[PDB]
Amino acid sequence: MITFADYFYQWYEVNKLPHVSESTKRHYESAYKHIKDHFRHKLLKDIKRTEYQKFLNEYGLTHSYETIRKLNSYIRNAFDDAIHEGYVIKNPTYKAELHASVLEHHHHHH
Repeated sequence: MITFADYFYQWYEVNKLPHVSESTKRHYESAYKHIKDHFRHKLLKDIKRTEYQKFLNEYGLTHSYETIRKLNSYIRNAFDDAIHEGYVIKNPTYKAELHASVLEHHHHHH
């Protein structure tokens, strides 16, 4: 059983790679770096939505909205592909909060 980190890279290289460019690679690979950071020996089918949320919060501190948004769609498709193939069963995308806290806009006025 493959981990979420290694699966993400594998899924990418096998599926999205021939359709994308190196400019796209660095997006996926940077995402993969944050993924492998948190989900090291974490199996693809064991991801809880609570920790997935925590992953996004941290990612939204280091990257812009467009970066975290596309990340979400990659992960969503990663589970969508895996579930299609009958490999994964838990999709933690329920709490896929795209909170780019770099630009978390509220009203800080007094």
